[PDB]
Amino acid sequence: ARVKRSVNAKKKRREVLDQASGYRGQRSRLYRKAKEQTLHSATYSFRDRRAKKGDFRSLWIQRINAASRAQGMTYNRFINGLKNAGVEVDRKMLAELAVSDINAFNSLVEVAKASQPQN
Amino acid sequence: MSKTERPSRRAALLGDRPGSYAIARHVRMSASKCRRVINLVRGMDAVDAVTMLKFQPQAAAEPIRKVIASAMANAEQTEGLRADDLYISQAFVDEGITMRRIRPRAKGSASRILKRSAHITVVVEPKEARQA
Amino acid sequence: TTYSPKAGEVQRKWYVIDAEDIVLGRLATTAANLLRGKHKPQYAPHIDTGDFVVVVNASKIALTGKKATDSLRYDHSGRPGGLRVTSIGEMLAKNPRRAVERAVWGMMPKNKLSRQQLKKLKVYGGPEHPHAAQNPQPYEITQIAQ
Amino acid sequence: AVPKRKMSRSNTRHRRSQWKTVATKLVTCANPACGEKHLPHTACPSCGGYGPRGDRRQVVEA
Amino acid sequence: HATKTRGQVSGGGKKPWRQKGTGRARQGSTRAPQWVGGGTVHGPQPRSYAQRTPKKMVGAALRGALSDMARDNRIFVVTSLVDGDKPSTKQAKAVLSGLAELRKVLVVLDRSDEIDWLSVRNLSEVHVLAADQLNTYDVVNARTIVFSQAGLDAFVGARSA
RNA sequence: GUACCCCGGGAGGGGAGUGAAAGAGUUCCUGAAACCGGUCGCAUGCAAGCCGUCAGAGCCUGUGUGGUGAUGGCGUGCCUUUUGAAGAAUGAGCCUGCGAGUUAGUGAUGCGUGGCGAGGUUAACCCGUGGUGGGGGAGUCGUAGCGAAAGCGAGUCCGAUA
RNA sequence: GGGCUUAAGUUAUCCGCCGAAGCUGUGGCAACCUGUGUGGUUGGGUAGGGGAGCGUCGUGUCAGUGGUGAAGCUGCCGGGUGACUGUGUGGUGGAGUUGAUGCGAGUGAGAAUGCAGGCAUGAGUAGCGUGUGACGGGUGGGAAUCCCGUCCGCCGAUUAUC
Ligand SMILES: [Mg+2]
Ligand SMILES: [Mg+2]
Ligand SMILES: [Mg+2]
Ligand SMILES: [Mg+2]
Ligand SMILES: [Mg+2]
Ligand SMILES: [Mg+2]
Ligand SMILES: [Mg+2]
Ligand SMILES: [Mg+2]
Ligand SMILES: [Mg+2]
Ligand SMILES: [Mg+2]
Ligand SMILES: [Mg+2]
Ligand SMILES: [Mg+2]
Ligand SMILES: [Mg+2]
Ligand SMILES: [Mg+2]
Ligand SMILES: [Mg+2]
Ligand SMILES: [Mg+2]
Ligand SMILES: [Mg+2]
Ligand SMILES: [Mg+2]
Ligand SMILES: [Mg+2]
Ligand SMILES: [Mg+2]
Ligand SMILES: [Mg+2]
Ligand SMILES: [Mg+2]
Ligand SMILES: [Mg+2]
Ligand SMILES: [Mg+2]
Ligand SMILES: [Mg+2]
Ligand SMILES: [Mg+2]
Ligand SMILES: [Mg+2]
Ligand SMILES: [Mg+2]
Ligand SMILES: [Mg+2]
Ligand SMILES: [Mg+2]
Ligand SMILES: [Mg+2]
Ligand SMILES: [Mg+2]
Ligand SMILES: [Mg+2]
Ligand SMILES: [Zn+2]
Repeated sequence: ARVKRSVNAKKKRREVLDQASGYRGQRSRLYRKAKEQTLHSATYSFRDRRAKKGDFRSLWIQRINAASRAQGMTYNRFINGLKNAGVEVDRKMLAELAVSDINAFNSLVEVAKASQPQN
Repeated sequence: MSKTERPSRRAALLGDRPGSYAIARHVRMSASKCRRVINLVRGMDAVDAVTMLKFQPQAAAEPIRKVIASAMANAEQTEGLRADDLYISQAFVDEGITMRRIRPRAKGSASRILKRSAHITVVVEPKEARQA
Repeated sequence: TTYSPKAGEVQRKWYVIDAEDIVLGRLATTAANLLRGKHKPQYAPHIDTGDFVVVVNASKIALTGKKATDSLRYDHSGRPGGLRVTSIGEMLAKNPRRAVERAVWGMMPKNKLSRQQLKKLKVYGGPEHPHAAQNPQPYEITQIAQ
Repeated sequence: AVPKRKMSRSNTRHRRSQWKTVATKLVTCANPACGEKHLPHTACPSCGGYGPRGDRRQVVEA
Repeated sequence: HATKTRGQVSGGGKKPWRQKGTGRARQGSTRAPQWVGGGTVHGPQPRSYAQRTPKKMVGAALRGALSDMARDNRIFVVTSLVDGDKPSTKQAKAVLSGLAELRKVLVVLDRSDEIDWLSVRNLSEVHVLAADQLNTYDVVNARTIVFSQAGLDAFVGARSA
């Protein structure tokens, strides 16, 4: 029962070389280099899937800060005022408002202002 | 399989467009040295190409010229086109069989010598197809 | 999907800051913020959404302490013994544009886009600028309370 | 010395593409009865002649 | 099934080259298993696969195999399958107590049922056995068992209570 | 096993013929990868890059999915061996093929599972020239241990029938 | 790092915010324990232990299947938690092979300065092995390098002859 390796062996090679189908140089042509690069790509993508939450939250916070500073309020005071007012709209929707519906955002800024400690 | 139009060189080089082609296979010259002349000859009018290759100093100018002439002759026989209204639409060089040889070096060593070959393909079409 | 600006979607404005008696650091922070569009809700780090900043009276920039002589700016040509040093006071008197541009560049991300956005900072040591065709509007450096 | 690493395809092609020639230019024979291409400042291969249309001379009996 | 180890391959006695100084990997023979044409490491060598199954297990398995199709009513007993000389046609007609498919004909001895054996020999859907050679594989393989009267007598007399 | 015609000194090719198929044309079944190129789409000549990953405009295509991808963030190869290696420690130019825990014991010792069970099981060998089936209990393990042993025995040994 | 004393420095105090794969929210998967209708706890991992599987080849049986096109190769569109995969859909190919359940392995490679073959990199790069050739004509598809001739040069205790 002598078995030849090729039929079983080429499957993972085809898979890896398909996953490396935009890489530059040896990384898209040779199975060993493509395998190393796919190891790195998997590590990178797992890490960036977790870092995406923080990245998008940072972008939302920056946009909310910019839109609330045009109304004379800092981001920290705006967030504290929305917390005190009870309006639980998250930073994703707050940034969506700050871009698309700036009048609704300014009304929310007024709501946050009226709900500050003022002390 | 049981499908029509088995693949052919004409269908891949011309594909129902008027024109013709020629291939010189196993030319005992390296593919790079043939390409140095083929890059000059590609896209040119065929008669201008053969007259220029008559004067090109390179050794690969004599093979390629012949190929072009053969292509022109083919177009003058299967299509009725004249030589003066043909242009070299496509031109490329592929590698042929490379013979292995040994050159004896110093201190009992032998270095490897590769005798390379080339296949030269030239496809000619009427000049009216240059912009179409 | 979070909003992303499209190429030339966000309009870029022209501003003129009067740097008379304005601290170099305050002016540089404000200019870097304006150049990168950090004051806009449509901000994007990868798309240039910033404005054009003109700074006049760049020779009258205020420096505290002994900075006009003791605060040094260095350059090196790369060949040995090729270091030159000047003071920020002499830079402001001689090449105010270079001084303001160095201060601003130190305050931006080290990028290709930042090198493109620094080209929007026009600096003049005198009170006048040649950009009246672009109608720069006055900008006042101000702080928001609390 | 000896190459430390295999040259990349980009760099190899960058250098190799500059190994190229130029096309020979060629000029029409001034002889009306020849009209064949030859090299500039060179006698015509087809008629062996040289000179302007007015004053031709034979350089090669070929 | 046999293979050659590195010691059984032709040649390979001498060291291919020096241990040090050549710039090549260390090799001790040309027939080392990583060489093309070298020895095989753990390839097959001749062996026997017969197992020392206890007798009680073999007998019980044959019993259960027979009972499975005694309860399925696929066991038939006949006096014979043929009269006189040896026809395959006649006992082919006779074995149509069921469909001629995966049948097993249990006859007695090599001589007491010479005619029946030679008749059923060529049916290719009939496996013919002597009663003393009843085994589990041929019974589990069969869809019907047709005993001859004397074949059943021999089997029952050989093994029983 | 390619008559004949065309370009060519030939090689080679183009028509044509044979053949079911010639891109089955003698380098002849199938014809992978490395590697070498022609064509088309996008990007690319102010830029610092383990070459990816996430965010993302634009263009092409739209076979409304796919190609490319300016630009922003994050990001120091693989293996071995080390307290510790991206390491300027080892090995590897690349691809294809091959290349390392196997087999034999009526071996030792466990476990799972099946048969039989105070019993279990055969070895050589014999019969089946029809095999994987049947016989063969010689031996062997369990059935009582303790003691150097004679021996005694649910006891035995050191001991004084302690 | 820019820049900072007009603190963006030290210090005391107060009010907010940012910030991890931590915790919470929501949607899947898995191990163990537990009452056995709540659920609870748990699931980073080298050496290493245990458990369960993917793929390759041969093979008993059953059901098949294949020139109305098997294997193998190569695309596209899909699927699973993984090894992987479709009984989707083409192309090439031209004679085998699929599923269920068992049985046996020469059963999986990225590395051993591993073995064989093929092909890159260096690179159209180094070298082309002491030197003297020039011209006229011929041959030829093609001539610095072949033939003939004339000049000239070279060896001549040897570049001769045996
Ligand atoms: Mg988080
Ligand atoms: Mg020698
Ligand atoms: Mg370079
Ligand atoms: Mg030996
Ligand atoms: Mg030895
Ligand atoms: Mg052998
Ligand atoms: Mg014929
Ligand atoms: Mg084919
Ligand atoms: Mg072939
Ligand atoms: Mg550019
Ligand atoms: Mg840097
Ligand atoms: Mg360790
Ligand atoms: Mg150490
Ligand atoms: Mg290293
Ligand atoms: Mg290194
Ligand atoms: Mg070592
Ligand atoms: Mg090395
Ligand atoms: Mg957690
Ligand atoms: Mg774990
Ligand atoms: Mg482990
Ligand atoms: Mg059929
Ligand atoms: Mg097979
Ligand atoms: Mg199976
Ligand atoms: Mg193996
Ligand atoms: Mg391999
Ligand atoms: Mg290797
Ligand atoms: Mg090369
Ligand atoms: Mg050169
Ligand atoms: Mg060089
Ligand atoms: Mg050189
Ligand atoms: Mg040289
Ligand atoms: Mg002579
Ligand atoms: Mg002399
Ligand atoms: Zn002329």
